[PDB]
Amino acid sequence: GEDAFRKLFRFYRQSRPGTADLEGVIDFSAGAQKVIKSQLNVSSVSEQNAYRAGLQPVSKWQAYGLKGYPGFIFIPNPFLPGYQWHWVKQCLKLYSQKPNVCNLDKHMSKEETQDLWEQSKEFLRYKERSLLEKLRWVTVGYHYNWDSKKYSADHYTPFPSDLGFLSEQVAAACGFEDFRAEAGILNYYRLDSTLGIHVDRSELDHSKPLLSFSFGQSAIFLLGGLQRDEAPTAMFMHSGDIMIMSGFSRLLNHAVPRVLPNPEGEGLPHCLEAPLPAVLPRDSMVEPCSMEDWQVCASYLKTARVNMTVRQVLATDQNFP
Ligand SMILES: O=C(O)CCC(=O)C(=O)O
Ligand SMILES: [Mn+2]
Repeated sequence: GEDAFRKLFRFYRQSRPGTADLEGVIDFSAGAQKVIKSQLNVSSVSEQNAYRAGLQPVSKWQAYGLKGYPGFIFIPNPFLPGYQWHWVKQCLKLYSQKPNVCNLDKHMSKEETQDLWEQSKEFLRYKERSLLEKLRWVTVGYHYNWDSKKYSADHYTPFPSDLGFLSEQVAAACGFEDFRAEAGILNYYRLDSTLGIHVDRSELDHSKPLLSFSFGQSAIFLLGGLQRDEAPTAMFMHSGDIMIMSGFSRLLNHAVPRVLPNPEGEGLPHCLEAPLPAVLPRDSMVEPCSMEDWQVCASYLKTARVNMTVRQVLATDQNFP
């Protein structure tokens, strides 16, 4: 298409890394015109409960916004060293299992899909195709119907309570105290994958914010207007980065035109080199990651991005209509 968004989506899909092509992409980790401050409520989440999600204390968090996009909040990586591996491990291993609908279910059964993890262990032994490599989305909580474009009181699997915990802290720190993680879409990217221009319009309550977690390889994110004519702003999303779309930003058109290969070759971003600590807190929502688990996760994220996206579908007591 020739309308501003599709033009730019096209440009960044076909962008060449390590050239002048990415000059206009904002990097929140490292421009100065558009990027602005954003206060987080620091006393909201305790130093102990941030510890339980694998997060730094909220006091340590950098948090930015954008000129022209009120309500858009961008953390950088808050996560403690190593703790990104638990969340990446859940998204591949636990969350994709059934119950809890993945994209492989349209043309396979519970027979074929049930040993996605064990198969990908077997790909470790075969040094020098797979189910994990075909996985593109998983839903949790209220399952989004891609065809109907609706949620339903019928189609739901209890939200993962550890992910619901991480969600609540991130929500509260951004000034969203009574946030209920009711619905989850997870997205899995190869280096050639893209997510098309869309608006996350089919939750019923548009007060409540949209949480967008990111892990592994970097991606470009286009955030645009209320209609697709308007040209978007490009920004990088790095491993561990978090994105709230709240207020005016909630119902904005956005996309991911590109996932990017590591600049220094193949291999992981530097932040993911640190492993999970052996000593984990007594009361934690994070669970020890085995040696084999880390190895599958590690080899996958060398050429993949995983995104988690946590939403509230119904107002605090808007029983399903
Ligand atoms: O992968 C991303 O960061 C985009 C996720 C998203 O917009 C969605 O799934 O609604
Ligand atoms: Mn979206």
